[PDB]
Amino acid sequence: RADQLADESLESTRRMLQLVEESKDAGIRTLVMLDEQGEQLERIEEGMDQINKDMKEAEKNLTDL
Amino acid sequence: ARENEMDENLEQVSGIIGNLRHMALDMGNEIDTQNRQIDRIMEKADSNKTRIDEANQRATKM
Amino acid sequence: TSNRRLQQTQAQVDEVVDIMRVNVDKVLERDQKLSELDDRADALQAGASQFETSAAKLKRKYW
Amino acid sequence: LSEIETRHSEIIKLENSIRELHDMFMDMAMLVESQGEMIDRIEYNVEHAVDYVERAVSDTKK
Amino acid sequence: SGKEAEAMALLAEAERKVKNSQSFFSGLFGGSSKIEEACEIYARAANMFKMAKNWSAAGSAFCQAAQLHLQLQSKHDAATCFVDAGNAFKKADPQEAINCLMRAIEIYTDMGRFTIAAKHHISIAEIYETELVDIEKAIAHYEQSADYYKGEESNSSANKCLLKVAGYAAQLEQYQKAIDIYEQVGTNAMDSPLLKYSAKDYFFKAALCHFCIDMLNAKLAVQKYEELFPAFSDSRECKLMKKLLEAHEEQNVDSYTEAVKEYDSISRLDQWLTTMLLRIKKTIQGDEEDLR
Amino acid sequence: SGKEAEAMALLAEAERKVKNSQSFFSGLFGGSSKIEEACEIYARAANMFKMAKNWSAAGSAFCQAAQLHLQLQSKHDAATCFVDAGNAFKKADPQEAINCLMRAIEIYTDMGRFTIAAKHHISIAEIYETELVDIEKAIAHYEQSADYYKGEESNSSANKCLLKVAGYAAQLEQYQKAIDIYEQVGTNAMDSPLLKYSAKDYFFKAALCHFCIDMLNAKLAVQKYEELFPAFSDSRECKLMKKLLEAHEEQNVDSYTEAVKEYDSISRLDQWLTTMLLRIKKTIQGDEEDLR
Amino acid sequence: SGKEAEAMALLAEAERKVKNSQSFFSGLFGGSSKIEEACEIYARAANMFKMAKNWSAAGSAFCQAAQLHLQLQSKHDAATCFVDAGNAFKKADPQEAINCLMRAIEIYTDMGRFTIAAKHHISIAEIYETELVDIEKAIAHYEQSADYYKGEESNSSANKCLLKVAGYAAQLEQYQKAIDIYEQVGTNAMDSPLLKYSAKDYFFKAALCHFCIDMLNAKLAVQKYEELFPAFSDSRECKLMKKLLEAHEEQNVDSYTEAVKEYDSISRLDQWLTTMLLRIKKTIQGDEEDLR
Amino acid sequence: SGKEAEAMALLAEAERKVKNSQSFFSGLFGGSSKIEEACEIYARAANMFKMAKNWSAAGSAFCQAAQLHLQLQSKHDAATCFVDAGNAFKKADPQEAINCLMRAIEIYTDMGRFTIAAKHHISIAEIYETELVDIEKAIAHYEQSADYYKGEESNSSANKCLLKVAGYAAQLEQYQKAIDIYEQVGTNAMDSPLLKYSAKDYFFKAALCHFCIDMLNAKLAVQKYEELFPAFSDSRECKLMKKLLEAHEEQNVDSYTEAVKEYDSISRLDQWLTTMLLRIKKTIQGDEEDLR
Repeated sequence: RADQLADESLESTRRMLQLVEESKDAGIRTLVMLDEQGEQLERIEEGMDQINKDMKEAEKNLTDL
Repeated sequence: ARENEMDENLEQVSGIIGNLRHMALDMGNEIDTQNRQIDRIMEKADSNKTRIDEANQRATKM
Repeated sequence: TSNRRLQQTQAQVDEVVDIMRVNVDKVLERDQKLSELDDRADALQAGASQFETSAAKLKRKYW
Repeated sequence: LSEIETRHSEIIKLENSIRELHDMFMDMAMLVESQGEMIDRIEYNVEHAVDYVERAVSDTKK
Repeated sequence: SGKEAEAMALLAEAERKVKNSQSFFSGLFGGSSKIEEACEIYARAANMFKMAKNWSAAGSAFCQAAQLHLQLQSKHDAATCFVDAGNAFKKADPQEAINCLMRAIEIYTDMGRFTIAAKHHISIAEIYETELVDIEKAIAHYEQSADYYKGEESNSSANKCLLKVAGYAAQLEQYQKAIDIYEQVGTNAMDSPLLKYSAKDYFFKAALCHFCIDMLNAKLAVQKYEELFPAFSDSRECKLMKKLLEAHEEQNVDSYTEAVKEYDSISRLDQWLTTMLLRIKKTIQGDEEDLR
Repeated sequence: SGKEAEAMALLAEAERKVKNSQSFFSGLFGGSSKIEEACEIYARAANMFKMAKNWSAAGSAFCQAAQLHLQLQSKHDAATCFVDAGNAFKKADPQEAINCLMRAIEIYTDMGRFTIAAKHHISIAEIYETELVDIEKAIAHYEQSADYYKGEESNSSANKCLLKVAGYAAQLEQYQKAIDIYEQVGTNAMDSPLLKYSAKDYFFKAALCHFCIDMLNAKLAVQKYEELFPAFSDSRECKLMKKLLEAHEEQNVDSYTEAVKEYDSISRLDQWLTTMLLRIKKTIQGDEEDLR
Repeated sequence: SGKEAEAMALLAEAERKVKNSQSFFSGLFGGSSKIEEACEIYARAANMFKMAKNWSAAGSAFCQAAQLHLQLQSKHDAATCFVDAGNAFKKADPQEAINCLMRAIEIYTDMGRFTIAAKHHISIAEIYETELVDIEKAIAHYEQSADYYKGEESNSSANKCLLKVAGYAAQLEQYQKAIDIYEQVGTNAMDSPLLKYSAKDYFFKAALCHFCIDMLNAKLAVQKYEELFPAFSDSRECKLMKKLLEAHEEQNVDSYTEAVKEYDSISRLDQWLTTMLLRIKKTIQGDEEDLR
Repeated sequence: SGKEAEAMALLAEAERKVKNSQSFFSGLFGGSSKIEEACEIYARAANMFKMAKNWSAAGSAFCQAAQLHLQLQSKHDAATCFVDAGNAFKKADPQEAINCLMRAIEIYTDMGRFTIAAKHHISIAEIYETELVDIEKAIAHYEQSADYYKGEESNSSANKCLLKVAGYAAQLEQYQKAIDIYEQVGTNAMDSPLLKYSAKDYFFKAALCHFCIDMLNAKLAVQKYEELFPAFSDSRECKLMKKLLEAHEEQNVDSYTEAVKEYDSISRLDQWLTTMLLRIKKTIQGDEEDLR
């Protein structure tokens, strides 16, 4: 039982890091993926502006219409 | 060699969690910047719809 | 190396869950913020595609 | 006996803790990519409507 | 709410747009429209009910406003306010919610956007899960919606739809359908760096779907076929749960609850996975009465 | 700042838009407007103060510019610069901040967008928490804002609003209100794969709200009702903290600090949870003086 | 599907736009166009096939509709429906998919947007990886696409493209090319707080690329150069795997599988990293036959 | 690159827009403009260099195109192509990069958007950190940019700017400035549920900034002031590192490296934190030579 507990603890502590080295690569995957969405979110902010300003002048030119 | 590797794993496990919190802490911050960053896009894409919707009838009746 | 240095990690993983107990809330809200921004920024196209089209229809008596 | 039966039955509480932690990242790393395609279908969708107004802004001032 | 039901819905929101000059007139103008004036004054009219939280009378004014652009034959300008009734009637009569959203779909079909349509095919299916509980109707909405996501290349977001059509089909005894979805998800999950550690969750559901009345005897033929590609899904103990469950399937049926006692402790199972094991636990007692 | 207060606010930003030709003229033109010219030259005028960091004089020029579009009766074009005064007066007189944002809301109400309105109902409530400390006024703004999010289907982002209206109502002795919010959050939290492991945090606050003067004796009736649905929230020791606290409620009142000594060490409690236990710790000494 | 192939593709979608009045006429009008009428009726025509899931006949109608705006010389209005054929022919003949997307690129080139172009240079490369398996053609598409991302400042999203052009070049024996990409990624990864703990994954691939036939003897000269900047990448055991592999490179070649037995257990290696070690394992047996 | 430098930059991109009919003509037209024609043909001209990767000749054509709209006095159309030169000259002469971006700022100042301006005040500061290494000039750009973010309510994204202006000021011996930023960040960090566990990382830098030549003797007065609000930042051992460092400051100076030997192992310190301890390690040897 005592020796067995130690043995049990071996396959405990083996899968313990194998659960938590495993938590690390998903932790680093989100950080690559979240920062990659930042420049996805950057293009929309810049785009929305030009998405608004160039578009915006046309509203000023409505008096011609 | 048995209680050694229990330490030698929980030495290197605590060498992960001191990094694993670290990397999860920026993830708790990187989203917060983006939540503000979508929020600038949010009301502006709400305005840009409303401006054009004013301008559609100003190009429909025109 | 013993019970005490385990209870460093035992309290430390308790912080990581908490920290992430905040983090699942922030990553959820932006989900529904974009999924509604889908309908805004695609009605923006059909608002703008209908617009020009009516300004392709407004080019009369140009000569 | 009792010097590790007290200890190892508390180690199982640590692995029961990380199993709660592990399923939360994989749901999160699912959910970011599950959002990572909604952020694509905005991106080129904006790149559509930029040009429809860019085609509009040259024509409207005429 | 908000100064007496927002002026008692603005005193029926400017006398229910009446005195619209018949809402039809061909004497003076032949090339003008007061119908376009009737758009905003009657779309604002629907908006005042949501301040007064009268959702039942809200969407009733959206639909005729949506009929108004359909009367003016502007397509997209009608569609975005059908959904404003469909968003309105969710906290109201849901049968009026689902068909108004259904009327909103066919405008988006021939518009050029299926993403918006697939978003509402799961929105109509949200109503079938919560209020008007009719599961097999929701199956055809999810199965239709996943066809749109696959048509628009979003293979990641297709699965979040396509899991639930396999999820609800499991307790509806449509296994051989649903056993292919979990297979085609998991085969298309192991090949990516994303979803790779999520993939072992699917095959455990997939092998669980091999328990119709059949192939629990050929569970070995299941798991050797599950051995085949993903290297035992790097041999997670979730599949080792099934491995001891194989020899369990013959004798010692009391160890079934013992097998999950060492699994529900380490991972709290949900109400889906509880019932699927419990329906196996009913069928495994047929082996108990055979032993007598 | 930036070349002498940005040219001393551009020398009062082009002589305060005076010589606008009376800003009203009906002799030459009957179908034109110099008011539209007065928009940009006076919206740029407000912008120059933010370069000089004179926020008090900034929003004073936004509001008349916001009045200018209201004078031109263009609705949306006024609303987006009321908020530019409301963003301006936050680092200024906050009573002028809140009502200008309040004037910005009613334009967005009958516009068709409550998302923008609910964003500012919590922005006005941000001012009530920080500078003009009036908590129960902020309660009605959060409670109004959550009604908009539920009206626009965002059940996830409604809660982040709806927690704080239950959060501040707790120390304002409005428990039986707030005890329903934590219940309706947590009942609507256990049903989802998201928020499931967050749900145990809510019911611990919910059971904590059962300590008005009453139902600490019926704490057993609380926790058996909390046993009922979520399987003890898979039996977190945070609820086991309450379980030993039940038998604590009769005798041995010194063990209250001992019960949190083994809990604040494992999880550093915040200033909200500190006071809620401490107000129980006051009431539990009423059981101490009863024992005498 | 959907009422008999959507009315058998709407009975060939209104008689294949025939009776377009020759689709060319200069008698009555010299300043009008029925071609603009032929746009929507023939773009809707392509849309009806996707309801009937006839993707092969779908994009055949997009391309002439894309030719139609090219006939009307409106540039952008043609480009967004070439890609609707390019999205169509992916579940069809892929050689027709890639060149129609290739024809869509040159409109976006002289338009002012390379982001859209770089998105399709990896979309065309997605087809080269899955269906028309031609790896070195996909290399030139990724290498071209990363030039667009670097031209548009997105240094983060350039790498996700630029890894795969280094990834596929590794098994194509183009190491000295690919050994510079992993170096220039990792040198530009250590300098940022984001991607710092990811950077050790790259240099392990980079040192792995020093195994052409050469510089496994100068592996010490590799790793001392890898010592140089990033402080052993804070000395991860993934580099310590290479450190024991250095003295392994001379003798005891059976310990190669032993060295990864203690590494595949702690971290399940993928099929890329498996083959790269296995091709070293072939070359290390040349040291075994030298020992004889 | 791309068919011989993109037709050798399109054979100087259509003869350098010459034969523009003098680019000025008042004979025929008095109310027309060929300058507007000269916009796109010369903005496309700058675009062809980025295909040929000639960034030095690229932005030289953007700036006159940006001068073009300034010649046409059109707001919002010159500014977005100054930055296209500013993005161009980053892989070129950086002194031409920074001032063209600087010329782009003043258009965005009186436009109504400081978010765009604060994004480029850190973009110009990115150049000062990497190529034209002049740190104290970058200090005034970050300090100006954080004033814009605080003016536009983004208190979260202000800090990511405002840390670096405190970060670079630390090694520039501007502590008493930078000691207030880390204090005002951390005081405004403990009050939020976000950034709360990040806040202990700031005060450790803040107490580290109390080592000018002074207040290492009053380090106790530092840390008791750091005791005061955030409850020892729930007593992280990172502050306990400073606690044993207090009694270290008198004697046993060899234990300084011993104190970080038990800290660099548990947490790999960066090159910022290395030098700040090392400059203390120089000053602590002044206590060693006092002991002699």
